[PDB]
Amino acid sequence: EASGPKSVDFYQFRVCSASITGELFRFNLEQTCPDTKDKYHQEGILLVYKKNIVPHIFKVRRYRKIATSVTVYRGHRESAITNKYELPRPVPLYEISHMDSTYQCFSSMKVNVNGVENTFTDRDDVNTTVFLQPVEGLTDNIQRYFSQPVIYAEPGRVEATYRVRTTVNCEIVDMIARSAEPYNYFVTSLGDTVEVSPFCYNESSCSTTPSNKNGLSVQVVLNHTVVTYSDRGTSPTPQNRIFVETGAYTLSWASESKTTAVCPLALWKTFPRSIQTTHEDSFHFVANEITATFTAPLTPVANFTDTYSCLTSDINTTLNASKAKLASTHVPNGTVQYFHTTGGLYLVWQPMSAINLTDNLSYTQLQFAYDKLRDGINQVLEELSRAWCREQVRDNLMWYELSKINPTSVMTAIYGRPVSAKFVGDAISVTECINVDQSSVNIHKSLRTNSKDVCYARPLVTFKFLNSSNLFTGQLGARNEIILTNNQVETCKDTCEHYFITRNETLVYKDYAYLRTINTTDISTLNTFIALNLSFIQNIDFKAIELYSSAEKRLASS
Amino acid sequence: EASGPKSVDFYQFRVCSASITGELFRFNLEQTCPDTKDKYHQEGILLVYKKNIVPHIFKVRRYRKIATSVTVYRGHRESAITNKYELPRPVPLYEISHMDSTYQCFSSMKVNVNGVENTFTDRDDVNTTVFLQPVEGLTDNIQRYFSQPVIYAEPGRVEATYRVRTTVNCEIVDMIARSAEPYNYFVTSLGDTVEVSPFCYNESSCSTTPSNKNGLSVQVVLNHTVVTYSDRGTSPTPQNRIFVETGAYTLSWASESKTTAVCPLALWKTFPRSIQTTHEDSFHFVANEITATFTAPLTPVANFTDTYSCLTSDINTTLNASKAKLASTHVPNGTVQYFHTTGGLYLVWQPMSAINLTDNLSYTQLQFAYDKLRDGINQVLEELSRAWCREQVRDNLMWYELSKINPTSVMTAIYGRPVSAKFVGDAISVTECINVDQSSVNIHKSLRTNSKDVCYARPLVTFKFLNSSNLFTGQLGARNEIILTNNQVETCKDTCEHYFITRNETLVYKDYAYLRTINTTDISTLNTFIALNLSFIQNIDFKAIELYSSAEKRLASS
Amino acid sequence: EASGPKSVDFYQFRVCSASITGELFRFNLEQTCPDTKDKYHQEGILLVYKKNIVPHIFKVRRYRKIATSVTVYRGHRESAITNKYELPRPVPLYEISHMDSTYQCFSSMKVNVNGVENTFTDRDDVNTTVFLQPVEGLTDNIQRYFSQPVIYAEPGRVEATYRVRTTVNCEIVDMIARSAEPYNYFVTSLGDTVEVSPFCYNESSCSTTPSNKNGLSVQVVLNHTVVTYSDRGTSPTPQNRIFVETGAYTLSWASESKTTAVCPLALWKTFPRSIQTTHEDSFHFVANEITATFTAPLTPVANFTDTYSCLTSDINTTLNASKAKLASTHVPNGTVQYFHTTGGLYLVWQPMSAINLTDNLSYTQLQFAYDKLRDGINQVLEELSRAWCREQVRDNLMWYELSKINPTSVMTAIYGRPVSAKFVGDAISVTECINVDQSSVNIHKSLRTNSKDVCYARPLVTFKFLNSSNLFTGQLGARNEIILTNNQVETCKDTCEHYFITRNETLVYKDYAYLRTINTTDISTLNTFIALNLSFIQNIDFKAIELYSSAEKRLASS
Repeated sequence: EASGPKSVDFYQFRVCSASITGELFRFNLEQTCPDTKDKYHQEGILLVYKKNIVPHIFKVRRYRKIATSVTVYRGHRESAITNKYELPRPVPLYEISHMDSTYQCFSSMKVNVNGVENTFTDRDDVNTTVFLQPVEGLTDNIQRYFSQPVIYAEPGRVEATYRVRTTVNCEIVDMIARSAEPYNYFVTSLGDTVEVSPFCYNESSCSTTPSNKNGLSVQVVLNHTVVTYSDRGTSPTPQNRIFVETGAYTLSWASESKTTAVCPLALWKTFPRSIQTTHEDSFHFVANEITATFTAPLTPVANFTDTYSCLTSDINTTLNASKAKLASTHVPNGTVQYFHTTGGLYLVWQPMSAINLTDNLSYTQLQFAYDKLRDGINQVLEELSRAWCREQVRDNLMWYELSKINPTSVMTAIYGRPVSAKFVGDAISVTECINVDQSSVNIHKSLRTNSKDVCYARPLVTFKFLNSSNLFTGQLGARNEIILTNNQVETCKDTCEHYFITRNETLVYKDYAYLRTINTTDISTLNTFIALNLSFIQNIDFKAIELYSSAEKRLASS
Repeated sequence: EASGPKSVDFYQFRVCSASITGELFRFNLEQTCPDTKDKYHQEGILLVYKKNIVPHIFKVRRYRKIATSVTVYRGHRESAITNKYELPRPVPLYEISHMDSTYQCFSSMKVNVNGVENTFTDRDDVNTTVFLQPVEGLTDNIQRYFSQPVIYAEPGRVEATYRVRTTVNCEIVDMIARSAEPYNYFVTSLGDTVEVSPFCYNESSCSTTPSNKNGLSVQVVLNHTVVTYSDRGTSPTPQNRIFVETGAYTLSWASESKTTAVCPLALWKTFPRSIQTTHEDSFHFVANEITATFTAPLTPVANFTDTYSCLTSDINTTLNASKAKLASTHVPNGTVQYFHTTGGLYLVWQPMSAINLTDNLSYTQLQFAYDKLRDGINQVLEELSRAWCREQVRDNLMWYELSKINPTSVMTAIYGRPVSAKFVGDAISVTECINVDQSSVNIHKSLRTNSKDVCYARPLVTFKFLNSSNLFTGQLGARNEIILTNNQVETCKDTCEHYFITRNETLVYKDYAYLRTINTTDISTLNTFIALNLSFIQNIDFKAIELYSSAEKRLASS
Repeated sequence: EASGPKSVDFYQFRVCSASITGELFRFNLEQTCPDTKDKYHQEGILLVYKKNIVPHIFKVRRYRKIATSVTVYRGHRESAITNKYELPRPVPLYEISHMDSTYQCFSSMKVNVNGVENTFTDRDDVNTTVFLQPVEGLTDNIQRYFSQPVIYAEPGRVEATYRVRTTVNCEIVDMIARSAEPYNYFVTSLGDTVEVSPFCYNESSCSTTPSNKNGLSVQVVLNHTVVTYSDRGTSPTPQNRIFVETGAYTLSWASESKTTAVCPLALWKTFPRSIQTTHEDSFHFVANEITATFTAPLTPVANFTDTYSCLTSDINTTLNASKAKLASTHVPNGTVQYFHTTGGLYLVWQPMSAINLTDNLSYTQLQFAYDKLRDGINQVLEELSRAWCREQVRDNLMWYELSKINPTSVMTAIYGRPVSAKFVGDAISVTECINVDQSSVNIHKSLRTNSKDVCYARPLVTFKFLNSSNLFTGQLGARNEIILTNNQVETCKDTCEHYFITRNETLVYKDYAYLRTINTTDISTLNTFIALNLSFIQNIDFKAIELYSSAEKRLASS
């Protein structure tokens, strides 16, 4: 019979009506797609905790001994001729400053010098007692106490060279001291600076009963029992205290432990409603009250949050208050957890389940905006996909309905390669197609057959079965296809017009016979397209903007 | 007849050809959707106003009296043996400093002491007049004036103990003072600090003719008429002035009101082109020159912008200049308005209508980017929806065209539930379908009927009308459907092959009679689907980045 | 014949079956769309370079002469009665400080005074030599050297007025000095401030052999050969040095050029993998390790990066190391380039080609996020467009397949205006349509014709050919269309029902004749629509958030 290569494109004349049954195909009349289930999200109370920066504040008492002399008797009687060194000295502990601590009196006429011990006073006893008194000042936190505040005698009489009048003074000053986070040194309000740790001699090292230091003393007293009330003596508890003897003054302050006094964690904000969304390797806590999102590693890095013993007595109260407020429509679902974000902030998470009726913080806002946009885009894509699936199902149903007329057209539409088909029972049977000798083609110039009013609907063709020596007569179909049975006939009509398509050339029949071959493109080609004039997203550039120039910053000064 | 439950799925054999007319349906041949109208947006000139931080600057004049003594005559003749207290004193107002104000001379030999009034001088008159003079220095803003600048006599002769030579000095210093925003205290360039308000005795309280203060004087003089020109005397206006007598010096400066001198609002930028878009409860002003967007509440919070009386004379000029520049293609459309953003910046809005031919600022940039992305996405969605509507209209038209062959298939395609329909006149009439007894089914194993070449196209079936005792003969259709009229016949063909679908089982007829029952899935099922391999949007994490570490910040120091 | 206006809508009765051939149209059986080619992107090593802010650090040596006296013999024998001026003086260059530089001895008894040269000492020779020695202190960077450290003699014997004991001291202090970026002035660690440039007398101006300045000296010495080792004398190289003689002390430091010592560019980070994407007028370098993107102008603004001569010896090493590490799978492709971003950072770009197997930084993160979102959206749009093109091609094929039954319906579906078409061979010919006289219309109330069981399928109509005086008989079709040939007949059926449509009115035929005219809307209209319930993107507002309030900032203090 006829054999050869199988057709793969609509460019070579081919004929195929073989009765050999091929593959069997059926239309999938049942098709559907489901709807995704909503992914529920956990919620609960979220608390943040920024790093504290407020310095530690405590009160400190200072003692200082002042000795001054005036020598103004130049000529007959001069005034303010010259002044002495006025060197101040630390208060000695000969009486352990017990009288000063009593805030009642003190021993004047201090004796101390680098060369030899010499007593300086107003010509009185070496260990005379002078009653202290408070002096008012232009300060609400410096209750200075003065003894012998008036200037020296300064006789100003007729003296040859100068006078020798001099007095001594005892000074008790109350001030406030502040220390940084490391708590290794602190500076008082007056201005003095000392390089010792405020926390010592109480659950801390670098302090002992003997007095010894590099330029200091660092002496600790057990149950000092400071009266601490010069205006009205009282009976306070003998609290512990320490002393530091500098080169010119002595400072005293109560001893306290580093723990249970100051720890670096302060509450910033509380969000009664928050959403936690898991991810590949991190969490996401949403706080829409300030439009920010905090990310933390999946593992609860704060596995030992019991070291921060301070907050164990306040985070409980805040959580209790928040859950009491939210108890109307929410209940706890699990144990509390502590996380640690990359920015240095600590998060406290307490998941809650609904009850059935029956300055570097810009990246958080950026993350929030990105998450919102991504969620919106994903939801839109999901809806579009569902609509497309429904449309595809309907389209397939139409296709099946259309296939009931001629399966060959539908099969050639679905598969790019031309094929052939027939409705075996209720099942399409697909067979391949076979070409013929392209050179051996002959088309009659007249479609008018014998008799009358029975003219052929399509021109008759003759060809050879490829690699064979034989001739057959067929009728030209469509897309360069040959049909063995020539049953296409029609009644003759006056001024009949006909056109045919054959690859890049066309045939024209103004009458029952014509060969006005013209180009295929000469006839207009209609289009059925719904253009999608989509507009892409332009890409822009961002520029840094500074509110205040460097000139204004310099002009700010201090 | 036959009655029972109505079919709801393609799983039970059913037959329905009832002549009772049901509901009437017609194809909506006319369908269309409109295009949304563009929402025009207001535009106009927008000006921002940041909070001023530049400190107030004004000139201040200082007067001070200096008395010093030198006693160097130790042994035979010593030098620099000792110095006096050199205590400086404020300039007294015995002459009301009129001579000093004249910048011509001053009264030397000042007499003042805490004990008793003693006059110190170079052994001259108590009220002797000494002419002032200017002294050059290494400063471009300190025109210090000195009288008696040379050191004391210091005889250095043969004296037993020391000398008594001493002189006095009058000092006039011109300096510059700066004050913070509250204007409650200020510090001069020299270094002195005073806790009085720079604005006083002129539209301000805390100032009166009597001199009285807590450690100060705060004296006001009416029409002081300061010459203010030591190099060349002039005749200036008698401007008002005030004085403050400290413990060692006196400061003077001209009095000015708090208003009309310094107010905290400075212009930052001007945008001749901006867009205002309304929202649910806020406005949105777009400034694309710096890629930022400012949001303000809907209500014009700056309802009393007349309090800032300073800007009423400059915002008018800037607006006039901008509108003069833009008058080529724009004209004003409404009255000016003032807003107040959440960040603390003040906005000035002046809408303009086109003329017909015939450091915390990152959130603004974030808002700008979010708005741009949202607008682009919304526009894309609108275009997609319009294209989808056009496609749906065309699809409905194609469905109506297809319905002209057999309405039953189209109706069963549109409605999931199988139905029976027909073309009454030019309107489809749909009727419900009725099942039969599933158990009472019988299919003949041979489709070859009597005579020859008239074999049945489909096998004949027999069943009972559900809840009834009767038998009927029908022909099997498709999707388990029965047809009463058995007119499906065809010419007998040798080696005829047939297949049929019945729920999960199939029938095979290799000849005019066969019962090779096989599974339905044995035959391949072709697919007609255009997969939408959409790619979702991945979610990433942002990390904080610091340009300079804390070590570099510490190394910066001052 | 019949002529008049051409129909443009389905609202007027029209008839058109003209034999005149119109335009020729053919179905474009071949249609396809291509897939976009991936745009490859360059990659290579990217290095950033922030502006350096670390101040310059160098060592400085200071010399100072101190003279002090004590006069304490008041009464019989007093102590610390008074002190002298203790005026310090700069070390003179009588010996050019050669002995001090030798760190072995120095000439005591300095003679200097404003009045007349007087020698002060401990009653010794004017040019006596005293050996220097080092004194320990509480500092790890101040190796102070002291000569005559003990206090003056202070006889304290029985003297009438006072003593005259006095001593002099030579001080050599080693300190560290730091200077800002402009390098015009610097301040030492001790506290002294000098307004001279650290870089002078070596590839710099403002320095010369003669000593002259405004209050200073600025003297340069060639090959000073400072021993610089008091603990153990050595033999160092005679390096150059300079001196500055202040009013009380002299400072010395080694001279160095501004270049080759300190230049303001420090490496911040290195990214072995980066992507460069071109744009309209700028580049885009992606560094996903910190999620940031840097933008630079298209032109290599750093066209003269050879001025920064420091980095030419280190950027080469870093690039060599990075390319050695990446040589496993990458090789260089071009020459190095230098860019300059808008934020003030400098970028170094070195493109690399893969080898074939055979604190203001938020805007960068914002740009990165925007670019990622834009790329994702664009990719999604491209995929959607490709899927839509495939669907459109399939739809057009289905339309062509459907057109084989009746071209009139397909043509009227594609073109809104009704037309008339008829297949012409392979192609088709579509003509226009002509209306008739709307008033001249008559529809028979009975569709039952002569004989029996041959009743008309559609009612017969009679009308006039618009602007003409004639009558014709036709059959009503669909959408107000008239057909000349009345061949629509059917067998008579009992209880026949027929509804027909006509603009806004309908006809009902309960029997072979009826005129129950009712409204068209009375019959239900079925719909075939797949709703696209797209959800738009909500627009939100961002609010500025401050981590630490101003109160905490004030409490931080210093």
